[PDB]
Amino acid sequence: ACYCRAPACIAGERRYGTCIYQGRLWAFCC
Repeated sequence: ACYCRAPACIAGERRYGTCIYQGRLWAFCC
């Protein structure tokens, strides 16, 4: 499952681009 996270994905997850959330650049993590 994928979630938008800060400041980076939690280890074990892989990043698939970024997500602008509340106007902030976060990581899209699955």
